[PDB]
Amino acid sequence: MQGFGVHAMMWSLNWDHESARRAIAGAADYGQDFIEIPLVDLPSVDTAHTRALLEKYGLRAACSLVLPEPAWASVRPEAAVAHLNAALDKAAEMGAEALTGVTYGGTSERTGFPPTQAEYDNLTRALSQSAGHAKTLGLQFGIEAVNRYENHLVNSAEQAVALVERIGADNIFVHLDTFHMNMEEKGIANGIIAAHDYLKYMHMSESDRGTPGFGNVAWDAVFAALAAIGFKGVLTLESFAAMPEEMAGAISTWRPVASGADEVLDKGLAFLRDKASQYRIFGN
Amino acid sequence: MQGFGVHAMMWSLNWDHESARRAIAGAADYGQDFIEIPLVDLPSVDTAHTRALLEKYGLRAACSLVLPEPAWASVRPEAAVAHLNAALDKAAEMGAEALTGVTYGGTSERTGFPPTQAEYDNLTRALSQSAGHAKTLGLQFGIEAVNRYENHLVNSAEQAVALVERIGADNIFVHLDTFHMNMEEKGIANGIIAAHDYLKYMHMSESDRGTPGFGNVAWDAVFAALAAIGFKGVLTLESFAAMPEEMAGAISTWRPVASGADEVLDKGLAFLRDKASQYRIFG
Amino acid sequence: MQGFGVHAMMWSLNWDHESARRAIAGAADYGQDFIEIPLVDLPSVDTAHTRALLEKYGLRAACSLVLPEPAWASVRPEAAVAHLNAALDKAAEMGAEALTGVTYGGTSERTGFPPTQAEYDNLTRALSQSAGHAKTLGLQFGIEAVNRYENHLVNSAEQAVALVERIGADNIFVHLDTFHMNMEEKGIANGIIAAHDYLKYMHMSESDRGTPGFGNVAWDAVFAALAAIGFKGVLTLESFAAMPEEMAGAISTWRPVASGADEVLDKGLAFLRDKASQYRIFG
Amino acid sequence: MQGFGVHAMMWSLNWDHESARRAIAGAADYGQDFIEIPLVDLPSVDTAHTRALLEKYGLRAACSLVLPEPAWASVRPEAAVAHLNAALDKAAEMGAEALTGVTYGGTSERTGFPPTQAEYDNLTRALSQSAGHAKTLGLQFGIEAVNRYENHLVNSAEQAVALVERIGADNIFVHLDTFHMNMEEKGIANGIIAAHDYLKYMHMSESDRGTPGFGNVAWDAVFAALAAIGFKGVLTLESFAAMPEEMAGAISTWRPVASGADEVLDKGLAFLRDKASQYRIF
Ligand SMILES: O=C(CO)[C@H](O)[C@H](O)[C@H](O)CO
Ligand SMILES: O=C(CO)[C@H](O)[C@H](O)[C@H](O)CO
Ligand SMILES: O=C(CO)[C@H](O)[C@H](O)[C@H](O)CO
Ligand SMILES: O=C(CO)[C@H](O)[C@H](O)[C@H](O)CO
Ligand SMILES: [Mg+2]
Ligand SMILES: [Mg+2]
Ligand SMILES: [Mg+2]
Ligand SMILES: [Mg+2]
Repeated sequence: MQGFGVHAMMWSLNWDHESARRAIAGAADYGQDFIEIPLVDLPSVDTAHTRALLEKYGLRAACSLVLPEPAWASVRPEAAVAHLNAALDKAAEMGAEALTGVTYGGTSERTGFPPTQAEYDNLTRALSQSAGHAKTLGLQFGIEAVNRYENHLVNSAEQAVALVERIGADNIFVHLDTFHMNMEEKGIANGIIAAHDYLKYMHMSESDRGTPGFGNVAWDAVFAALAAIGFKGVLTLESFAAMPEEMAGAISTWRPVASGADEVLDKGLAFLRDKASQYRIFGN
Repeated sequence: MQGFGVHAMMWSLNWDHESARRAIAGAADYGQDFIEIPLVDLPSVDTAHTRALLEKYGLRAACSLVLPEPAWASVRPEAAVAHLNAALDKAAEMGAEALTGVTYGGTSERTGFPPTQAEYDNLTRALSQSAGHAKTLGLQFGIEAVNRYENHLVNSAEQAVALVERIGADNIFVHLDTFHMNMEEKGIANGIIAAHDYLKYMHMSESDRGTPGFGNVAWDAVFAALAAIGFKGVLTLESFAAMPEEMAGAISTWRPVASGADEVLDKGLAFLRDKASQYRIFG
Repeated sequence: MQGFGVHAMMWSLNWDHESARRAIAGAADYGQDFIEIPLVDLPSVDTAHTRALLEKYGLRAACSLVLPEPAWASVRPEAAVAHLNAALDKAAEMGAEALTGVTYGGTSERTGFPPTQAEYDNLTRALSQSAGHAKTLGLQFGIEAVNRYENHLVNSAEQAVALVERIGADNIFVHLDTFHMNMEEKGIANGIIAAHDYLKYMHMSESDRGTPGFGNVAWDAVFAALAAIGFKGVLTLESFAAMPEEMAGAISTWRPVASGADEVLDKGLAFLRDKASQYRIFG
Repeated sequence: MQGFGVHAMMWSLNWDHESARRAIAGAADYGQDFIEIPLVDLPSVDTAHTRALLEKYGLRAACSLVLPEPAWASVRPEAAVAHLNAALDKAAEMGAEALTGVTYGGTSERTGFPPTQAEYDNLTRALSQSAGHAKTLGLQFGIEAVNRYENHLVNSAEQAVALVERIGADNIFVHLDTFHMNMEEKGIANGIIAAHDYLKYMHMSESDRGTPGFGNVAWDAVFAALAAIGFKGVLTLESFAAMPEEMAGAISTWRPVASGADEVLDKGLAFLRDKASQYRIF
C-alpha cells in the first residue's frame, strides 16, 4: 500500500449505497490513491456495490474501525476476534487491502488504571488470531495508536511497536495519527522514528482535527522523519470538518473544527501533496 | 499577580502539613514568585499553617481546583457556588490572591452532546456569584480552558473570553494552558491573542505533560504572543512528573511523562525563564 | 497603505511599457491590492504609462529601490538625496503611495567595520531631507532592514526603529523582510514586536527566496506577532523565482529558488492570504 | 568521530600557548568530547604543545579552516593543495582526527556568476589530491557547505554530496551548519536527509550565531533528521559570542550576537545535550 489517501469521513461515516458513491467518487475527484472506508455497522455494508464503485473510479481502499465496547479485546478477546474477523471478511469482499484503526479496543476505553499485562495478553491473543485470519485473505492488519483520553493501552508508537513485536505476525503494521502524536510523542518525529519498520499508514490530521497546515502539528518534523525513514506507506487525511452534530459524543468534538469539508479537501489535500513533494516522499 | 509560578503537584497533590512544607520550600528553592496550591479536600487543609509558611518562605500563592461532580456548575449551579465559596474562603485564609483552574466544571465532565445555552446560563449565574464572593475577599477568579476530552464547556480561549464577558465581573481572568491549547487553538498563539484583555495566568505545560521545551508546543509562538499582547500575569509550570501511580485515572495518565520531577524542575523552569528573557516578558 | 501586495519581480525587474502591463495585469489577475514597482534606473520609467494601467486594473502601487553605490547615504548623503528625490518624483508621477526598500544604502554595502555614528548622521541627514520631499508629494517613505551580508547599517528591526526615531519624520515607516529577519532577529517575532509603532510594510519571503510555506520561516510566529500588534500595512510577496540568470550577482542567487514564478504566485500568494485569515490580520 | 564538540572560537581564534590552554581547558570544563581548532596562522601553532593539552584533558580534536584568497581552489588549485596539505600536516601533528570547514574556498568568495564546471573541475582536482594526503596521515577530510553570501560553490547539502561523490575518496565527509542551512535548505532537515551517506559533522549554530535554542533554527526538525538517518558523527556548537569587535569584517558580524560567551556555553551546550538525549542521538 503506497500513496495518498482520504478518509471517507470527509463526506460521511455512513456507508449506504449513495454514501459509498459520494465518498468514492469524491476521492476520485481529488486524485487520491486510497480511500479509507469506515466499518461501523458491518451488517449494513454492501461489499458488492462498494467493490463495483471502487473499480469504476480506479480507487484502492483500506478499511478502518473502532472496536465497539462488547468487543473490546482487553476485556473480551473472544468477541474481539469475532468482530474483527467479520470486518476482515467485509473488507476482503470489498476489495480493500487492509483493516486498520483502533482494532484493539475503543476510543472511549478506560479502566481508570494503567494497562495491565493481563490486558495485554488479551490483546495479544485476540490480535494474533484476527491477523492470522487477515493473512488467509491476503490482508494486512493495522494497529493505530490514539491519545491517553481515548484508550489506556496503545498511546505511543513505542507501545504500538512492542505490541506488534509481541504478536509476532508478519502482516501487522503500525498506524500513526498526527492528531494523537501531537500529545503522546515527546517530539512528534520520535513516534515516526520509533515505528520506522512497522509504519505503513499515517493519519495526517491537524492538531484540532481541522485543516492540515493551519494548526499546531510540526509538519516539517513529520515529513522530515517520514522521508528519512524511507516511508512508502499511505498518507491519509483525517479531519472532522464534515462530522455531523449527531456524532459529537462518539468523537468528543463539541464545536466546529473547520469552516467546511470542501475547504479542508482543497487546502488540506494540496498541503499534504506539496509537503510530500518538498520532502520527496515516494521519490525513490 | 505577576511573575513565575510552579504548581505544587511537582511535589504532591496532597496538602497536609508535611506536603505543604515540602511544596512551599521547594518553590522557594527554585526562586519562584508563586506556588499554585490545589484545593482537593477543603476540611483537610490547615490554612493558617499554609499562610505562615508562605510568609516564612516569602512566597505568593494562587489556589486552583477542579469542581467535584456533585458541584458541576453546568447542571448543579447552586452546589457549584457553595463549593467555590468555601474554596475561596480557604484561599483567602491562606493569603492566596486568586482561585483558578477548572472552576466551572470537571476534568472528566461530558454530556455526550455539545454545550447548551441552559448549561452556559448555569455557568454564568454560578460564576457571577462566586466571583462576587471572591471580590468581597480581595481575590481574583480564574477560568481555565481545558481540552475537549476533559470538559465540553470551555475549550478555546474564545469560549473563555465569551463566558468572562457574559459574567461581566471586573475580577475574573482567563487562564490558558499550553497543553490544552496545543489541541484546542487553531495555532496556539491565536488563543493568547483572543484572550488579550483578560489573560492573566498561564499553565506552561509541555504537550505530553513532561518538560517544557521538549515536546510539541510551539513555545516561540506562545512567548511572542505573550510579549506582543503585553502580558503581565503569572507563568506557572504544570507537569505530571511527580504524579503517583494512584493518580492515573484522575489525570488520564497511564505512563511516565518524564524521568522525574527534579529534572522537569531544573530544565523546565529554566527553559521558561530563558524564553521569557528572550521575549522580554515583564520587561 | 493596506492589504496584499506582490513585487513586480515575479514577472520582471524591467519596467518598460509591456513589462509594466504584464506585471500590473498579473498582480491584478491574482487579486492583489498592491504591486511593488522597482526603480532601477529612473530615466527608463514611463510614469504616464504606468498610472494608466494602475487605474485600468484597479491596482495601487508602492515603489522600491536600492541605492546605487554613487548615492550610498552612508558616505555620500547629498548624492543620496538627489537619487531618492528623483525616484520620489517618478513614484509620485505614476501614482505610487510610497517609496521603500534599501533607501539608505546598498545590498552589497560594507566597510569591514561596524556602523559608526558619523555614518548614521549622514543617513539621518539624507533620509530627513528626502522624507520631507516625499511628504510634500503625499508619499510615505520606507526603510527596509536587510541581513548583515548586504549592509552593515540597518539589520535588525531595533536598528530600523531607532533610525526612524532619530529622523523624527511622521511619514517614515519600518519595512521588514522575513528572509532577512530569519537571520537578523533573535526569534523572528521579536522583530515585528520591536517595530510595532512603525511597521507598515512586510516582505513575506521564504528563507531561501522560494515559496512562502516551503522553507524555514516560522510563519505562525510571524503572523501571530502581526495580529497581536494590530498590523495594518501591506503584506507583499518577495520571491526570486523569476529572476534571470543574469541577475545572479546582483542578488547573490547562484541556483534555482523554486520551479517557476507561476507556482510561487499560485501557492505563495494563497498561503499568505490563508495565514492572514487564520490569524485575522485584516478581518 | 562521534560526540559533542565546541568550536575554540568560544574562547578565541588565536592559538598561542595561553589561548590554546584557555580553549582546551574550557572545552574540558564543559564535558565535551571534541574541540574544533581553527587553523589560520600556521607557523604560530605549537603542535607539540596542543597535542599535549589535548591528551592531558582527554579531549579529541578536529581542525577547521577557511582557505585564504591566494589559495582558493576554484581558481588556484595548486595553491589550494599546498595550503591544505600544510594544514593537514599541522592537524595530524596536533592529534586531530580530521580537517574540515570551508576547505575548498573562502567565506568572502564571489565570482558574480553561478558556479561553473571549470571551477568544479578545479575543486575536484585539488580536493582529491589533498584528501589523498589526509589519508596517508590517518585523517578524514570535511567539506562544509556555507550560505550564498560567503561562497557560490558549495551552498546546499546536495552540492556538497555531488562534489564528495565526484572526488570518490574514502575519507571525505559532508559537514553541515544549521546557521547556513537555515537559509540554503528548503526545509532545513532536507539538507541532513540529502547528505545522509556522508554527514559526519555538524555545526550546531543558531540562526543569528547566538545561542542554540533561542532563534529561528527549527531544532526539532534538525534532530529528527539526524536521529532518523542514524547520524553518528560530531555535534559542534558554533557561536560568535566571544568574537572581538576587530573580527567584524572577517565574519560580517556588526553587532553582538548574544550577551556573552559564558551564557552561550552554559545554555547552548545544555540545550544541545538535552535535545540529543530527547532524540536518542547517541
Ligand atoms: O483517529 C482515530 C480516532 O481516534 C482513528 O483513526 C479512528 O479509526 C477514526 O475514527 C477513523 O476510523
Ligand atoms: O490543566 C489542568 C487539568 O486539565 C488543571 O489546570 C490542573 O490539573 C488543575 O486545575 C489544578 O488544580
Ligand atoms: O530584499 C531586498 C534586498 O535584500 C529589498 O526588498 C529589495 O528592494 C529587493 O531585493 C528588490 O531590489
Ligand atoms: O561556518 C563557518 C563560516 O561560515 C565555518 O564553520 C568556518 O570555517 C569557521 O570559522 C570554522 O573555522
Ligand atoms: Mg486516526
Ligand atoms: Mg492546567
Ligand atoms: Mg525585501
Ligand atoms: Mg560553520
